[PDB]
Order: sequence, then structure tokens, then C-alpha cells
Amino acid sequence: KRLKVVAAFQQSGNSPMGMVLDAVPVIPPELRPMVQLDGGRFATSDLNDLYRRVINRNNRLKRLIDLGAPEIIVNNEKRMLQESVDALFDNGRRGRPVTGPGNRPLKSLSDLLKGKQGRFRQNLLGKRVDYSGRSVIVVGPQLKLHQCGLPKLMALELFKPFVMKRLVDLNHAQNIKSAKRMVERQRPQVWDVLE
Amino acid sequence: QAITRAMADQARTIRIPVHMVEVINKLGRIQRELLQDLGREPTPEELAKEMDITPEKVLEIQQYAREPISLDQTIGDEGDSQLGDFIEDSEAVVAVDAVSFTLLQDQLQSVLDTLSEREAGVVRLRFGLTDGQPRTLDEIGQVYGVTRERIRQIESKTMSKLRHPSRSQVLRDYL
Amino acid sequence: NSVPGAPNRVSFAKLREPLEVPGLLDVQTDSFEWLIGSPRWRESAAERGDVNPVGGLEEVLYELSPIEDFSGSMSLSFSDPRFDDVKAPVDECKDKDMTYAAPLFVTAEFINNNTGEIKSQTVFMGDFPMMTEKGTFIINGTERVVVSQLVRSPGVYFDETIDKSTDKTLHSVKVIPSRGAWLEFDVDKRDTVGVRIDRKRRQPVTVLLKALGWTSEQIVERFGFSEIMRSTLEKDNTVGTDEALLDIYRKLRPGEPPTKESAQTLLENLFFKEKRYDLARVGRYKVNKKLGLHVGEPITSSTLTEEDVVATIEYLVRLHEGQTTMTVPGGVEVPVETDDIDHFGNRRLRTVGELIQNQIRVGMSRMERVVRERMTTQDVEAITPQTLINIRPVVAAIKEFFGTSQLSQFMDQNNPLSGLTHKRRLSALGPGGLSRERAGLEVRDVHPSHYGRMCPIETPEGPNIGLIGSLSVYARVNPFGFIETPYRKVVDGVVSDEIVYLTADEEDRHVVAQANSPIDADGRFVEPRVLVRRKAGEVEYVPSSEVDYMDVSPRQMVSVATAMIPFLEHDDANRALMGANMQRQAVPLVRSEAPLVGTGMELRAAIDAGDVVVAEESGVIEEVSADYITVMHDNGTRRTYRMRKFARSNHGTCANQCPIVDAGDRVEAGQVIADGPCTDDGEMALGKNLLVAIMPWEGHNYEDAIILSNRLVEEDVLTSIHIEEHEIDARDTKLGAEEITRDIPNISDEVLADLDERGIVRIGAEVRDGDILVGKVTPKGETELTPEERLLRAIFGEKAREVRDTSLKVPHGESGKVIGIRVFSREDEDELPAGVNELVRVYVAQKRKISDGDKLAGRHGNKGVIGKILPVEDMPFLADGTPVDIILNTHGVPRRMNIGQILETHLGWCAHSGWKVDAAKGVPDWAARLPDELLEAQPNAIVSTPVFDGAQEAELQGLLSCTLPNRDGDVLVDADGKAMLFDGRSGEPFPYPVTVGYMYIMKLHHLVDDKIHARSTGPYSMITQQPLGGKAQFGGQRFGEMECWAMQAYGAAYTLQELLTIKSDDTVGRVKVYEAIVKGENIPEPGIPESFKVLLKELQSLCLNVEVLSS
Amino acid sequence: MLDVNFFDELRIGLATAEDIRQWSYGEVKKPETINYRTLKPEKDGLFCEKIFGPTRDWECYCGKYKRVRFKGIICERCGVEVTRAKVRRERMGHIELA
Ligand SMILES: [Zn+2]
Repeated sequence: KRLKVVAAFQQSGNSPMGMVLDAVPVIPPELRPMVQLDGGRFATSDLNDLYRRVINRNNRLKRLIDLGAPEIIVNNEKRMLQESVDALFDNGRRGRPVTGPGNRPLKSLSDLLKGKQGRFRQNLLGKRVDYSGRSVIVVGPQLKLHQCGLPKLMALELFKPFVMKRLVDLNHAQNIKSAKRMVERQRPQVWDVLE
Repeated sequence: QAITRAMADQARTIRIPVHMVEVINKLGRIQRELLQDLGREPTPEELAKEMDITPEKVLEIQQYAREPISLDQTIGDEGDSQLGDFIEDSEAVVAVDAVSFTLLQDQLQSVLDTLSEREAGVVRLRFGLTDGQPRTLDEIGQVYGVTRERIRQIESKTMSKLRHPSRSQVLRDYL
Repeated sequence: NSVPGAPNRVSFAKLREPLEVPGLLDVQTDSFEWLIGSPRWRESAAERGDVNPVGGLEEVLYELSPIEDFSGSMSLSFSDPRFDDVKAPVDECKDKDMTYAAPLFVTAEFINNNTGEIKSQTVFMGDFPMMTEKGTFIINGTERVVVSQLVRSPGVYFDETIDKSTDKTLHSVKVIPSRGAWLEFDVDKRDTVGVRIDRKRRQPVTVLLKALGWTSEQIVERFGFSEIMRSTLEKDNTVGTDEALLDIYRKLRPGEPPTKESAQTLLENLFFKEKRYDLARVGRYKVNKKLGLHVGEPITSSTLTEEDVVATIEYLVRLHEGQTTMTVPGGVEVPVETDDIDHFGNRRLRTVGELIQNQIRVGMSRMERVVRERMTTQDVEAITPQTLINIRPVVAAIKEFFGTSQLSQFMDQNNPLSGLTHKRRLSALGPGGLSRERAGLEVRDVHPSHYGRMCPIETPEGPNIGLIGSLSVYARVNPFGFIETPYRKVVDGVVSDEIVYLTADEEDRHVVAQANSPIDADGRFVEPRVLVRRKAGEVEYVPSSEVDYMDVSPRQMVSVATAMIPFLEHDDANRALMGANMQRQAVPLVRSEAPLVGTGMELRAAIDAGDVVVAEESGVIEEVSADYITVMHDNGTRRTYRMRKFARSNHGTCANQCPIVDAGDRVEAGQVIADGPCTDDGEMALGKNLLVAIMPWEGHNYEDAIILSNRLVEEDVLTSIHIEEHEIDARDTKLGAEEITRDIPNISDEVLADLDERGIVRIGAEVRDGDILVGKVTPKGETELTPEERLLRAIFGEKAREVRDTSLKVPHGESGKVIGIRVFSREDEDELPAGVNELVRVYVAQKRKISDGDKLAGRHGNKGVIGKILPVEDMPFLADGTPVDIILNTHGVPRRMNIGQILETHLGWCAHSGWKVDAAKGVPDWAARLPDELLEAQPNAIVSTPVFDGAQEAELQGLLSCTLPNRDGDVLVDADGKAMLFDGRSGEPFPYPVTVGYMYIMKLHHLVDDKIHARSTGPYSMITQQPLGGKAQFGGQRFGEMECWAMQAYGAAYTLQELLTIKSDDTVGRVKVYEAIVKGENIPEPGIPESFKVLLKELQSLCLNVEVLSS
Repeated sequence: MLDVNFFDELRIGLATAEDIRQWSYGEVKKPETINYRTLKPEKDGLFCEKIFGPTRDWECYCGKYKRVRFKGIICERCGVEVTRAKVRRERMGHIELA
């Protein structure tokens, strides 16, 4: 079991120094957005809170080291730094999870890549797609096997650019903006080109 | 002192200076002390009377003290989705107005090419279309060997011919 | 009957009910009465436990007081919880969005034991929300309803387990008290015992009994017969009380050196102190009953005691010996058996009183902490209770409970039955409950104790199946939290009228009889063997003389939503379940015709739902109008009931109230005055009576599909008024102020015709999807003014229009007329939220007709969408020429096992056409047991059928035999129910007769208008560029990995890549594709998804060097 | 590495501190996110524009350059490299641990 990792660290040209960590990266801000909602309320991805905790602990440890403090306080600060990086990389893996407001575990980096709600099986494997709709089904016994019914409004919404071009070409609308206005108003000429 | 200072400038996701976190704390304490003595929520005008300051500032500080919320807390009564799934990305390109802008640029190029080339270049560099910067008249004179009054006159000719309904109707529609 | 305005509902019921159904809202009103301690509840306990009449608030205050300091020379106490009048009546608090609440007052006694002074200060506790007559709270205008919760009652629970190694039996216990540390006593795999204290797996009983001041002689005297515990005590290996105390300290508080006194006080503070271990008043009595400790003593000292521990030891060890009865020294004898955790004698019911009590208890705990902090920091005699008190945590706790809590949820009100069933509903999820993931298969099952207490049919079909249910119709909540049902007691085969109430545990020691037994009016069952329910839920035969109880009535095991299903006993449990669930989600039509065939529960359900006007005091009617009714009471004074017209329900339905009285009639107290949304003459009416043919017609009614005639569309038989509200607020901003004004930039005039100069739509004006509603203009600030914009304004002379027109517009896919506009603003001196200064809300209503895709269903489990609405010509019609209205398939009813609705169809046809039984030469054999006044029935006569005692097959067949015609001489249906009918398409008669008759159908709240959605290019999310989801947002269907499997299996690669990259994610791909399709150009090559780049950056941020190599 | 959907292999390995500081475009050293009043990000904060690029397209902190013609030039005042605005999704930060 030990050789399983020792041989990997041997034959591969990577130093095991990477096991311990002394310089922690910071995700791009747009991946941890801070956005003002309608009403002045602000939202954050809980990553800003963990990064703030890391920054606070690191700065306080710097102050303790530079000032000169008894080794108990320095050890406590180093332990807090270790636990803060712990919470950042994987919250709740060790000890009780770091909790914010509302008494809920915070979403660390690991929790953003795990399970159904993780990125892998929620955004990468299957995505919400455009040019799609959904509606109730009704038996179509008069249809042919290769045919299927479609609501007029749903068909209009789906084929919006298609009818846009096909009607601005037939001079019903002078420009694309007029075509959009006709489509949104649902002018009678729209239905013929839609069909 | 150390604990209060740290809680002031370190305990907030949106950091607030101590000089006015002080007045948030005092506003809260006075409002909750007067609420029990009066029996009702203290109107911000009365709170301002206790402040010896304008009420509008009281509403401003009240809306400043509000802390941010979490994007990932489950929003429903049943746990199925997070808040961040329901926030629209404003910075994203509309993908409809882009094609509209391109076709508007095409229409502008056609209209300008319909006009005389000197006028087209004059207005193009006057409003900085082909380059990043619009230019003043003296630049137009230095690039066309004319006085600035002549450029004013040709600009007058440009928007005079541009008021022609042939262009006016074909371009005004694009809005 | 017994209702002053009850319509004449003839009934097929054989036996009579000794008691009427109680007010089905009594589990919400009575619990709140206990909470407050109203005089009604005060006298209620006067003959039901007057030994200690105390309310919930009184109990909490008494438990809290007295609170003192570390010195004990100064303290504070609370008493006299007095309420006050409500701030505003219900409707105005529903209007301007304020909580229906009243101030709370209590008296505080400040004592100073050092010298002695008194300070009785009447402190304002806060603003306590109140419960309305309907049993619903109002929070911020919205109407919220709290539901009771099912939890394990704190106490003692022995259980049995098989080791599955040598088949040795093992017995474990879990004394699970609320707010305390668990104790798990059991017999281990080997002979000794395990005494797990707070999850620490060491130290058998030897150290515990020794730690209680005993030694080896006590444990050897108490236990000489139990060789297991004898072996254990021999394996003590420890001598010394202090040694046992320190050994406990090892596995109870490690990390701190022990001392001689620390462990001794630690044990008391952990178990025998009522601050860290207090099984509630329910728990102490449960323990006493389980162990026979105290049988005639008042309830006090909620903390667990030592004799309780020794009795637990004795009970467990005797259970391991297989003993039957244990007699504790100093108590009565108790039989020894394992305790079931799902038996309703061990599952309590936390009603609204208990939940609000717990939240108030948390608030008072915070209160005690803060007052304990403050009473010392201030000098004596300079301190007053007002400054000792800071009521903020109490109101914070009540606001925390009422909002953003999943046990007090938004009222489900789209018809009276949904409101009735939302309250009086038993839930199991929430704080202290079990989640659906935490829920096993055993809990979801129906326990034999569910009978009469909780309905076994009414439960949602989704993931929450079995977790949440509904209360029975006769069920009662004991003042103790346990559930309880009434039952008549039979003595020596004599049935008494005396009604006594039994809980789940009291039923085992008795034998209850069958609900519908052959009673001879003398109390004696004609046969000795009678269907009875035994102790363990077993059903068996038994002679009559030894039974001692009987059901009060049939339909006692069933709820109120399922008691409205006619011919229930002829239906499968699953279909009855779904029918009961669809009864909850019918829509209020515009006429609400009463059903021909139903059950007597409809009248009571409509009456006590609270939404039908009931004359509180008898008297003549002074005057009647649509808006109001003025009724003159006998004692001179009058009363005006203000009718509520066209009010939007929580689900956007109609709630009109039409009076059904005249200007000169006399009304008695309790008679229905006006009808609600889904009521006719004060009785429930959730649908319409439609003629039904059960033939499969040309495939348009294939696979549960249902076809309708155009008469329903033309006659407005099934049409619903739907109302929506659109809030919009103008608020202060650093840019300035947003104005509700008509100065809207770059808008035409034909769309400005229907706005007032105030800037909002004229009342009574038609709008549709995309039309502007309120003109709200915001300062745009600044941006990059395009040069092209400058040339644009230079061509027409258009102003810069310095403001942004983010006005409110009708969202996609709705229309209708506007009903009302409500506007609030700061200069109107209103209580607007801090930040907003105008807020206008507009009500738009449309008369939604019935179309394809709308779901229609019966109350027997049959459902289906409208396959087509074909004209009146193409409908099979009888020889009289009346076209059928609704046609359903025949291939669903026999397979799905819902034959009850066919019987309902036949009974409905009999009730519609009318009947008379020829009583010339005596009554026929089938009608001998049929009651009088049921042998004659005029056309369109309403009937009734109790769910489990209704019309039998023979009676219905006889009724079908004689079905006298209405106007002409034409017996359309034959004796067997089927009838000839003429095709409307080809014209020739159908070869064989088919069943026809009147069926009660209802329109469900799953209309296709609110269910159709489509998008081409909407908005996108922030982190990943995937489009959002839902109907409020523009949406976009989720193409999950399961569909990715199908597309990969098809071998279609280009389609999959299209659906992934450009159609969803690749931003440049999206815009380029849109440009290409608009320009009529070829769609370009898909790019790289943005979510993959997001994942790469995320993985990089996790200290993982991930680089993609070209070569 | 140019992201043209021409890939032959994807590799993952332990990241040393030299790589972590190589990815970063600066060292975030202040726990400051957004100015409570100006509604702007701060210097060396978690949202610093100098480290992570400009929030608005083609503008520095004080708006010295608000024009397209400035491409790829890092301003001398705040060091915000005037460029396109989605670099906030691409660039990266790092913290030097005590
Ligand atoms: Zn700058």
C-alpha cells in the first residue's frame, strides 16, 4: 500500500513538496460573483467568506510573528490558519463544518465538484439548452407516424430567427427590428411565413 | 478596544469604517431602547430627532447596515435548487442586439457611401467611427488641407443632406 | 340533517350515528386557546384536568421564573400574561400587509433578597400574532397555515434484535428525552451489558450503579436472579465510588483532569438537573406509565430520577430473561414487552401550541441569558425590570418561526376543501422530524394504530408518500399531545350511547367491534361471531359477550377529503388515494353546481371551512345586496355581513361570494347565508354534473384521454376566473428617484391610450403579453453613447432621453382585463419598507375557458387531459336527442380497478331522471331495507351515499329497473344500465348499447395556459453561461445526462455537440449562430464550452496543475 | 493552450508554489471586497481590478482611459491593464502564507 504511492512519486518527475502548501491560489472573481439584487440586497457565493477568513488569519499571523508573541499564541494562530485552509479546500471534512448565517454548511471548493449538484454531473454532462420548449401532450390519432402536432405559439417562439429572416426577405418588415416587433406583437402576416 | 475595533473592520463582508459603524450601533441601540418605552417601532423622523441630524441620513445609514446574502442557500421550502440559479447575467451579450448593431453598421456604411466621399470621411472621423477617437476640426483640416470653417460648412452640408427623408425613413426605423 | 338551511339530501344510510362530526377545525382553534389561555379553554380544562389549569404562556413563564444572580440576593420573576385587543381587523391587515397580531403584556416582580424591595412593572412583551376564526395566521398580508408535526414522544423504548451469528436475542433501550443526553442500555454480543452514555462505547453497568452511592452489596441484592448482570457485576474490576466517578469522567469529559467532587456534581448536572436534561411533561408521564413509578401523583420534577434508572435496568434485564411482568419495589406491576416506535401510543402530535411554545421557550432562554448577564453588571437599587428586559429576542424568535420555516407554510387555498385539508394535516418533516432521505420504508407504512386517528388513504403520491397525512374525521387531540378517537362501549352485549375516548395504547387492552354491525336496537349482535380488532391489530371472530367497544360510526378511519368520495368501498386503495388528492386541487368555477350523488360530509365540510357566510345570530333579513347583507336580529340590533367579491386566492383563483337569501326571509343561527367559491346552497360543489358515455370513441379518448362537447365551452359549464397580481416598486437610488410617470421614452401612442396621466393602466382595460402596465422610469446614469446613436439623433432630432425605461410589462403568455389597482407611497404616510417610496400592485383577471390539455378528473381516481373538444353534431346522442357531454375510455376502468365510479354513474342517472318504486302489492324484496322517502324521487333529485354504508348493488339495480321518464314516454336506459345511442358522425345507430349516466367531473388546477413554455434566446446564469430554468425566468429545458445517453446511443454526434456547446454554452458560438441563421448563412463550427473553462479554473484553484497539451 | 478545440491530451498533477505564483496576476493581501459607498472594488482586495482586470470594459480605476484605442497598455496610476472585461473570469490571484 505504501509502495503504491511511493513508486508514483518516484517514477513521475514531481517533487512531493506539493504535499505541503505555502502559497494558496485565488479563484477568479467572476467565478465567485458579488451581485446586487433588485432591492439593494447583495449576494455572494460563500467563497468570499472563506477567502476573507484565510486573509484575516494570515494577516494576524503576520502581525503576531513580526511583533513577537509567546509561542502558544503563535501556535494557536498557525492552527487557525491550517483549519481555515482546511475549510476553504474542503468544508466539513475534518471536524464540524464552518458555518455562516442561517446555520448551514458553507460550500467549499470540494463541495462544488461532488455529487449530483456538483459541476461534473450538473453543468458539464447535462446542460440547459436554448431553442427548446415543453407542453402537455394530447393524443393525435389523425396524425401520420412521422408527424407530430405543435402549438402555434410554441412554434413561433422556437422558430423566431427563422421566421424573422423569412419575413424580412419577403418585405413584410423593412428591417430586423421591425420583424422582431411584428413577431412579439404577433401580426397576422407572421403566421403564414411561420407555416 | 481591540475586540471592538476588530469586529468593526473585520466582521463584515462589506467592510465599513468604524467612524460610522459607531452610528449604526448607536442607531440600533436607541431605536430598540425607545421601542419598548413607546410600544411601537420608532419612525425614522423621531429617530432623527434623537440623532440631531436629518432623517434622510437615517434612511441612508439604515440601508447601509444591510449585510449581503448567500448565493448558495436553498431558496425553496423543499431542497432542490440554490439562489444563484435564478440570477440573470447582465453582462452577457444579448445575441439579438449584436446582430442588430451589425446590420445598423451595414446600413450606416451604405448611407455614408451613398453620400460624397469627402463628406463621408469628414463625418466618419468627426464621430470616430473607423478609429477609436473622434477628432476636432483642425485635424480634419490638416488631413484634408482646408480651414476649419470649410469643415464646419461641409458638416452643415452633411446633416442637411442627411435630413433627406430617403435616408431619414430608412434609418429612423432602426430604433 | 340538524342544519337550519340544509338542502334535502336523502340518504341510503342504514344505521344512525350517535354523535355528529365535531368541528373539523378544533385541532387548530383549541390548541391556540390552550396557548393563550382564553376563558373558553379555561372552562374546557375545568372538567378535563382542572387539577392544574395552566396555559402554554403561563407554563413557560412559570418555568422561567424565578431568575436570580450568582449571589441569590437579587432576582426577577414573571407572572400574569395578559393580552390586548388586535391592532386591526383581518381584512385591513390582509390589505396593507401587516401581521394580524396583538400586544402582549406581562407583570414582572423584581425582588432583592438582600434588603427587600418590590417593583411590579407591566412590561410590553411584544407583538404576538393571533389566530383567526378560520385557524389561519396572517403574516405580512399573506395567509399562512401551520401544520401539526408527528415526532417520537420522549420516554423509554425497549427493543429486540437478532445477532444473526448464534441467533441469540438481544434487548436494547434508548431513553430519548428532549433536550438531554441519551442513555443506551443493552445486552452486548457477549454476556455482559452495554451502558452507552452520550455515545461512548465502554463501561458496563458496574460503574453506573456504583456511581449512584451504592456498592457491590446493593447490586448483588437487587440482581441475584439475573445471571447476566451477576456475571457483569463479577466483571466489575473496579472498587471505589471515586474510582467509578473518575472512570466515568474519562468517558464523559476527557481533556480535563478529574477531581473528587467534579464527577459527582457532573453526573447530577448531566442527568438529574432539569437544565441540561429535562424530558418534557409528556416524557415524565410516559416513563411513569411505562414503569409504573407514580400512578396517582401530580406532574412535577420533569428531570429524570434515580429510581427511573433502576427501574429501566430491572425492566431491561427482566426482558432479556423473557419475563412477562415486572413489579418495581414501590410501584404497580407492568407487563414487559418491546416498544414499537410507529405505534400511535408512542408518536405524539406537536400542534400549533407546542411549536409556538418551543419557539417562545427559545426566546425566553435567550431572555434569561441576557437578563442574567445584565443583573450583575449594574449596581443594586439602580436597576429596574424595564432595563433588565430587552424584548428583541422574543419577537425575533416568533418572526423566525412564522417565516422561513417549513412547518408553517403558505396556505393551499384554491377551493374550500384544500383549505380544510391543509389544516388538520399531520406532517413528519422539519425540526425534530425526519427528512425524506432520513425516512425508511417502515415509517411510510400504515400502522394498525392509524385506524380512527390518521386516515390511511389521504397522502400525497410524490416522494412524501406516507410521511405526511391528514387527520381523521372523528379524531381528537388529548390535552397531552397524544391522539385520541371516540368509541361506544358495549357491556354484556348491550350497546350504550355513552361515548368514551381512547388513545392508541388504550385500545390494545380492549376489543373494539365492527362499525357496521347487525345491531338490533337492544345492543345484541344477532350472530355471536363479530369482526373485531384485537390487541395487536389482528382481525378475528369472537363471541359477542366478551367484546367491550365498538366504532362510533362508519367512515371513522377516513379523513374529510376521502369521506366525500361516493362508493369508496368499491375502489382500490391507490385510486381512492389519487382521487382524494385531486379533490384538493379542483378549481372554483363560475356557477358551482351541487353534485347529484355525494356524501353527507359535503355540507359540513363546506360549512366549517369558514368561507361561507353563516348567520351567527338568528333573525329576519333587513336587506340583501351583492356587496353586503343586513340582518335584523330578534333583539332589536342588526348586523351587516360585508360580502367579499372577486378576491384573489393564494393560487390565483376566484373567491366570489353570492348571497342565497331574499330580502324578507328568516334565517336561524347557524344557517348558511352566502356561498363561497365552490359551494351551492352551502354544500361543497367542486365540479359539474356531466352526462357520460363510456364508449371508446375513434381514438380521441385513447390512453385516459377524455373528449368533450362544445356545449361545455358555449354554455360556460367549465370555465374559471383567474386573477394575477403584479407588484412593482419605485425606490430611492444614488441616481436619484424612479418616477411612476407617463414620461416613457420612445413609445408609440396606440399603446399609450389605456394609461392615465398618473402613469398606470385604466381600470377595466384589456392588456396582453408585452403590454405596459405601470410607467416607471429610472435615471439611466451614463454609458457608452454609440457614435451611431449620435448620427441617429442627428437624422430625426431625437433627444438623448437621459433615463432608462425599465417599466413593468405583462410577462409572456397571459392577458385579460384589470380588476384593481392598489398604490402606496411615503407621502401617503404609509408603512412602506425603508428604501422604496412608491409601490403599486395591479390585478389582472381573465375568464379562462376550457381547452385542449386542461386536466379533468372524477373523484374516483380517473384522470386525463382533454383530447379534443368536438362540436355538438359529432356526439353520440340517445333516442331523445340529447348529446352526451363527456366521453371517457372503457379500457381504463377494469384494469385500473375503479369500478366505483360506474356505480356512481348509474346512481347519478337514476337521481337525474327520477324514479319511483311501485308500492302497490307491498314493497319489493330489495327495497325492504331501503328507507322510506327513498321509494320516490322527482327528476333532478339529489341523493347521498355514506362511503362505507351506502347503496348496495341490489338496491341500485332495483332503482335502475324503475327510472320514470321526464317529459316523453321514453325509458332510455334498460334494466342493466346500458342504453342505445345514435352516432353523430355517420348517423347510423351503434351496434351495441353502452352505459350512460350523470357523472360528477371537476377541472383541476393544471391548465395548459400555465403549462406551455418555449424560448429561443433568453438570459443566462452568472458563473456558467447556461440558460436559467423555470417559468418566471425565460427558462430553457434541462438536457440531462440521461438524454445524453440516448443521443450517444443513437450515434448522433453532431446533434449532441450542437445541443451542448453552441445551443447552451459557447457564448461566441451563440452569437455567431444567431447572426448566421438571421443572415441566412451556414451555421459555423461549434467552439469550446465555457463551463469546461470554468471547471479548469476551479480545479486550478484547488492546487491541481491542470494544463491541456496541443501535442 | 490556445483553446481552439485542437487537443491531444489533458494532464493533471501536483502544483508547487512556483506554479501557484506563476498563475497569479498579483498577490491579494487585504480582506476587502467592495467599498460600502462607492460600490467599487478595492486595491489588493479579493476583487481588486489591478490583479483580476477591469470590471468595466476598457477603463482603469480613475478612468484615465475610456477608449477602445487603448489596448494592452497597463496604466501607470493603478496598474489596471486596460482590456476586455471578461478577464475577470480568466485571471487568478494568490496568497502568500505566513
Ligand atoms: Zn485605472
